[PDB]
Amino acid sequence: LPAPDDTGLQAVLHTALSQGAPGAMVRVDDNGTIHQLSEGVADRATGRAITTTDRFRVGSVTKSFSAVVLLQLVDEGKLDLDASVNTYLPGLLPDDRITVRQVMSHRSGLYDYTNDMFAQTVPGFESVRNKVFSYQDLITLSLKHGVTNAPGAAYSYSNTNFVVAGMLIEKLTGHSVATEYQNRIFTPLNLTDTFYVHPDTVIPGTHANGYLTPDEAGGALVDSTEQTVSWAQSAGAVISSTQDLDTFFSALMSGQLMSAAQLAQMQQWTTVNSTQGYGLGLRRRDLSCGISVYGHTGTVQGYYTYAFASKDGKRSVTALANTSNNVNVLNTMARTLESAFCGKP
Ligand SMILES: C[C@@H](NC(=O)CCCC[C@H](NC(=O)C[NH3+])C(=O)[O-])C(=O)O
Repeated sequence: LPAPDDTGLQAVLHTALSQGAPGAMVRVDDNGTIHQLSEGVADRATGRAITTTDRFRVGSVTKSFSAVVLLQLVDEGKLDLDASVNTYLPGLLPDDRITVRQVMSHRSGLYDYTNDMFAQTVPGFESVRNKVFSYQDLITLSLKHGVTNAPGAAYSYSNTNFVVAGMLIEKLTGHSVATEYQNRIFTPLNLTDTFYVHPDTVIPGTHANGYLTPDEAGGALVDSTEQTVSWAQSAGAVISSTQDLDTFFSALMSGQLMSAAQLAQMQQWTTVNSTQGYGLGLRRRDLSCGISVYGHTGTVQGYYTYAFASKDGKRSVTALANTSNNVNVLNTMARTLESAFCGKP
């Protein structure tokens, strides 16, 4: 790989601040040599500086943790990716032909209930932030809508898919998703900054606060740090750090978290766009210099995450900006992957 470009990373973070991120940071684990940069504030009201050890909400990076648990259950003979969801969760979906593989790759057609919840950014956040939902509650909210396409037919990202994922984990194991994440992933990899505390609203330890950008241009930011994330759960509620997401995606890609067979299934790409694929709870992004990287993005209120590793896991990068609903910042933070994997122009 090219050398990571720290001057480029510095410029990405500085641009993100200029576009409304209170703080932005990145950590690269380059085959045992660390790069770490941060700019701005973890708490914009107290002025406390952001750092690469601050914990944060990783949003949809949680889908990869859910997918790893499910794929270990496939290795254990407890789950068949081509069986119907309703085989394990009887009566759950209106179509008994929607399969586990289709849910995990967003080809199921299930409508994403979060498009109803967040049609208005700040009112929607205020509506869900202190709610506790069951898994079934969120499925029922999706099922009020029809499906959007035939099973397996079309990629359509939907949080509903990884609500089904959490239901499958709990039904087939008899344990909570927190217990399964802890025993299968967090403890074996010693991810000491990684937690699943739903429905608790506190982020353990020193953390970046999240700042939700309102829909009104120029409007005051909303502190969105403390919320249940119950509207996402196994689709979005993990808390972690840049070092722990680097360790997780490096372990995944280097073959430490499941059989080779199941990692290959995880990397069967469905097209997302001309430079992106989606596997089983896993994203592929194709970078300008002809390198592809593997991992997941996250976007929970107040936090944008990118966590991606090279194909063999030897270089991993995690970047965080503590705002959301700010597409300038989201697009800018993606450039950390270019600087960290493609290096200087
Ligand atoms: C899938 C992933 N997150 C979401 O689905 C966030 C959707 C609302 C984000 C919100 N945007 C809006 O409210 C748009 N009106 C924002 O940018 O914070 C997860 O569950 O981890």
